[PDB]
Amino acid sequence: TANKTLSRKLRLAKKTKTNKNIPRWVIAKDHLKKTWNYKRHHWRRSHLKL
Amino acid sequence: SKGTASFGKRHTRIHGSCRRCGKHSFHLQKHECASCGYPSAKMRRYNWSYKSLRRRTQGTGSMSHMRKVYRAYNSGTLKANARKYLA
Amino acid sequence: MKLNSAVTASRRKCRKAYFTANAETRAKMMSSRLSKELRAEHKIKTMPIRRGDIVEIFTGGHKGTGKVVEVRRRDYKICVEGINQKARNPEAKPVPYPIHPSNCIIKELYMNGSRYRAIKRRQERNAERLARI
RNA sequence: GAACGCCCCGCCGGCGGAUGCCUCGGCCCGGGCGGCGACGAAGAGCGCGGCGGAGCGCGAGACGCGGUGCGGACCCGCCCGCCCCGAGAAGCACCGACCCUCGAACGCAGCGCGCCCGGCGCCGCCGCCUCGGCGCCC
RNA sequence: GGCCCCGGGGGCGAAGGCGGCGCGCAGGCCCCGCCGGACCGGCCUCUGGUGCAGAUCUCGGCAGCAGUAGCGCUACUCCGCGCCCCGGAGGACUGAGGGGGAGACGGGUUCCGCGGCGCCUGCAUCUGGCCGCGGGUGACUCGGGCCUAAGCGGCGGGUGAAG
RNA sequence: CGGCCCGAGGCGGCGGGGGCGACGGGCGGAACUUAAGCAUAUCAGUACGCCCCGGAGGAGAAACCAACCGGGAUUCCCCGUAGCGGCGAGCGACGCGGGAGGAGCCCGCCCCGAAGGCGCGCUGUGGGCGCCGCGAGGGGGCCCGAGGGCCCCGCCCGAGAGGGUGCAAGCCCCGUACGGCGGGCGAGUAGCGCUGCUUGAGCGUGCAGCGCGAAGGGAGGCGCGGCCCUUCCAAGGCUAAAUACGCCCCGGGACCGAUAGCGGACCAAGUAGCGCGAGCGAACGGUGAAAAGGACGCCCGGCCGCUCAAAAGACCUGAACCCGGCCGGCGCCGGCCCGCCGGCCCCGUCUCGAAACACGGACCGAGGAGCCA
Ligand SMILES: [K+]
Ligand SMILES: [K+]
Ligand SMILES: [K+]
Ligand SMILES: [K+]
Ligand SMILES: [K+]
Ligand SMILES: [K+]
Ligand SMILES: [K+]
Ligand SMILES: [K+]
Ligand SMILES: [K+]
Ligand SMILES: [K+]
Ligand SMILES: [K+]
Ligand SMILES: [K+]
Ligand SMILES: [K+]
Ligand SMILES: [K+]
Ligand SMILES: [K+]
Ligand SMILES: [K+]
Ligand SMILES: [K+]
Ligand SMILES: [K+]
Ligand SMILES: [K+]
Ligand SMILES: [K+]
Ligand SMILES: [K+]
Ligand SMILES: [K+]
Ligand SMILES: [K+]
Ligand SMILES: [K+]
Ligand SMILES: [K+]
Ligand SMILES: [K+]
Ligand SMILES: [K+]
Ligand SMILES: [K+]
Ligand SMILES: [K+]
Ligand SMILES: [K+]
Ligand SMILES: [K+]
Ligand SMILES: [K+]
Ligand SMILES: [K+]
Ligand SMILES: [K+]
Ligand SMILES: [Mg+2]
Ligand SMILES: [Mg+2]
Ligand SMILES: [Mg+2]
Ligand SMILES: [Mg+2]
Ligand SMILES: [Mg+2]
Ligand SMILES: [Mg+2]
Ligand SMILES: [Mg+2]
Ligand SMILES: [Mg+2]
Ligand SMILES: [Mg+2]
Ligand SMILES: [Mg+2]
Ligand SMILES: [Mg+2]
Ligand SMILES: [Mg+2]
Ligand SMILES: [Mg+2]
Ligand SMILES: [Mg+2]
Ligand SMILES: [Mg+2]
Ligand SMILES: [Mg+2]
Ligand SMILES: [Mg+2]
Ligand SMILES: [Mg+2]
Ligand SMILES: [Mg+2]
Ligand SMILES: [Mg+2]
Ligand SMILES: [Mg+2]
Ligand SMILES: [Mg+2]
Ligand SMILES: [Mg+2]
Ligand SMILES: [Mg+2]
Ligand SMILES: [Mg+2]
Ligand SMILES: [Mg+2]
Repeated sequence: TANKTLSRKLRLAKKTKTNKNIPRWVIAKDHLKKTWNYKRHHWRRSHLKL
Repeated sequence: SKGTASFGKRHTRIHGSCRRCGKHSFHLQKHECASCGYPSAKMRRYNWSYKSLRRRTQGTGSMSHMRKVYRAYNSGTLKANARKYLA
Repeated sequence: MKLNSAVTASRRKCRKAYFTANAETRAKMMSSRLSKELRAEHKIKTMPIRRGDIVEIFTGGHKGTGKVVEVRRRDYKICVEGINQKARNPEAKPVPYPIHPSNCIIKELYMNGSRYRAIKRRQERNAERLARI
């Protein structure tokens, strides 16, 4: 909606910011083979209830 | 038309975010939480669901204060501090 | 036979303690025997390995001698100078084959203020035991 | 007839993940312990790393700060930094502080507003200040 | 739990796997060759979550069928190295209750620029609401904050074993 | 106008509120089920809902039990039938006896009256286990990618519990055994009548509502009235121990070994994902001793080949079902060396009777049902 409360805006803002890949130097640093962050989401198939 | 067509009439929010437990369970029209019971002063807890009890309880969070008090008692100096005071 | 009942003799717990050890325990667990020449001079049997010592290797497929360039405490291994993986090119860099400290014997020790004192601390306790016995 | 199909006289390839061996995990019994909170708990939200998503941890002093002891060469990548008879990396134990919003949750509301220039919630006990009554009397 | 005559068999190759002889009425057992790469037992006594073809059994893999059944909204063509993308020229459509221009609710970054084709775009792709990297929403006058509607709370107290 | 009585607003110091899958205390309170039906009964004074503490809690120093040549507060352990009941199905205490542990006291009333905790009080105060640290003792020869292997000779042992280390280690390394620090006696009561629940309690085991309401009283496992005997003093209060238990830490096991064992062995499980919500809830362990994680060259991804004991190359081993290439051939039993002759309906099941036009079953793997008290 274009008319949203600041409290809903802030919780939506955090899901946008943390929706990221693992950095590549972290993959070298921590010696990882699983490289996908499975807590990511995509707007077409998500149901963020926030 | 009680099936697929009826589902296209949904553009409402029944529940929102609770200020106490954080879940998508606060009824916006009754002003009550269906998870923790807010604005009641006590927490909603039922013995007919022990799985619901283990999901949110003591220990599933930080325990930030209780952790420090126990380690001071078990191996720190707190049991000495009571003897000076309780005299 | 063990008598102390606060000490586990369970394989699962012992293996978990070799991993997940803190860093001060891991350093002690990476010890090696002193040579006979240093055993007479310092009156001590083993020492914890350290970056700067000279070691004589046996029992392995990479026998030799050299200085300790690195300590891989997570692996419980040490990299010695001159003991490398057989390389591909004639130019390319060396690659250290990592050695377990118990396959080594120390020939000369790195010395500083703390290492002199910890030796002397350890001789006086070993003389308490030699007076009790 | 050939080919397709089928059997295997044998030699090789696929697809799949059984069997065997392995185990920082479970389960059972026993012994300890029995230690939260208006001095703001349990729980929730948001934020914090030089390059930083998750989880652990921490709170605008934020991936930690100080003090006493101990320890004595490292700090998973790229860098920084430390290096010495003390100059002090990893690690450990106790102690002193910091401690954003919501929550028993405390000026009202839940994100917007006040009264007053310290501040400003409810109940109860003991005292104290200021008072009411054609209660009993003077 | 025991024994296995200088203290049972093992990298001079354990368990398992694939073929092939033998022994036993049989359940089954033993040996050899190849594979594999670290553990395994014969006899006596003890113990049990101890033997599968079926239960419209449970979970996992997977065949024939089979290159089979199948892929509303009038429509594209020529040239540009040319893709359903872009350009120019032509031919058509939606037909002002619009396949147009904008808000409310819901969604939550889908918006923009540059790059790109591993996934997706049930055909293709050089396209893209897909993937990587940077960015982006400015109010005395617009709305929210204020007022009250239908309602909903609160109120010395009242009631109920309490909630 | 002051005092006392009964109230109101404010201020200061102090206390309360919420939290827990156990154990503990107080209330409300089922139905499935069994009776081969079903109402009383049973399940069960249980599930679940509400309230309240603690490290334990509750209970407790006889208005007790008994019938003896007697015991003597409470709790816990061992031991065993009176009775209740459509007298059906079912249900069910206790004393004596043996042990663990053991501990006893107060207020009211009465006497003295402010002697007290003194802005109060004469409507009565006061007295009668965990923290430190040392820590012994093996070589030589064959062999392997690598010696913890094989052969032959020794040492330590208050230490041959065990973990690590390139392959089975007392003597390669950490530990293990042997030790130091802190250390004069209770009234709307007891009892009784009527009614509801509860108990083995049976003409009443315990509780309660309402009506009535004592003075010496209560009890003695069958009611009422009378006489004795035996034994206690209700209607007020405190109290250690022996007993019970999750979370969390510590040790142990004839337990499970990745479809098992917790739902959860995997840097991110009550997670990802699903539901308006209450709530539901997975799957996924293993390269090698060392990342040494793939040289040089040739064609335009492939070939050749490099590391390594080995590709083990995205990973241990790698079965079945099913499939592709090369090579050979055209269902079970029996005889013969071999494609002829002879015999042969689809199993499991219920059923007098199944090849049945009776039902289940495409195929393959792993799991899968008489155990325990
Ligand atoms: K907007
Ligand atoms: K969406
Ligand atoms: K419909
Ligand atoms: K609600
Ligand atoms: K078909
Ligand atoms: K593009
Ligand atoms: K009441
Ligand atoms: K009941
Ligand atoms: K019932
Ligand atoms: K019935
Ligand atoms: K019944
Ligand atoms: K009955
Ligand atoms: K009944
Ligand atoms: K009956
Ligand atoms: K006793
Ligand atoms: K070694
Ligand atoms: K009375
Ligand atoms: K009465
Ligand atoms: K009864
Ligand atoms: K009776
Ligand atoms: K009455
Ligand atoms: K009698
Ligand atoms: K009786
Ligand atoms: K009687
Ligand atoms: K599971
Ligand atoms: K049947
Ligand atoms: K039948
Ligand atoms: K029949
Ligand atoms: K049949
Ligand atoms: K038939
Ligand atoms: K047939
Ligand atoms: K039949
Ligand atoms: K039929
Ligand atoms: K059939
Ligand atoms: Mg309907
Ligand atoms: Mg509504
Ligand atoms: Mg993070
Ligand atoms: Mg507040
Ligand atoms: Mg078993
Ligand atoms: Mg079985
Ligand atoms: Mg089967
Ligand atoms: Mg037209
Ligand atoms: Mg775009
Ligand atoms: Mg396509
Ligand atoms: Mg205006
Ligand atoms: Mg006050
Ligand atoms: Mg039942
Ligand atoms: Mg019945
Ligand atoms: Mg029946
Ligand atoms: Mg019935
Ligand atoms: Mg009963
Ligand atoms: Mg008590
Ligand atoms: Mg009854
Ligand atoms: Mg009491
Ligand atoms: Mg499992
Ligand atoms: Mg393999
Ligand atoms: Mg029948
Ligand atoms: Mg049938
Ligand atoms: Mg069928
Ligand atoms: Mg099976």
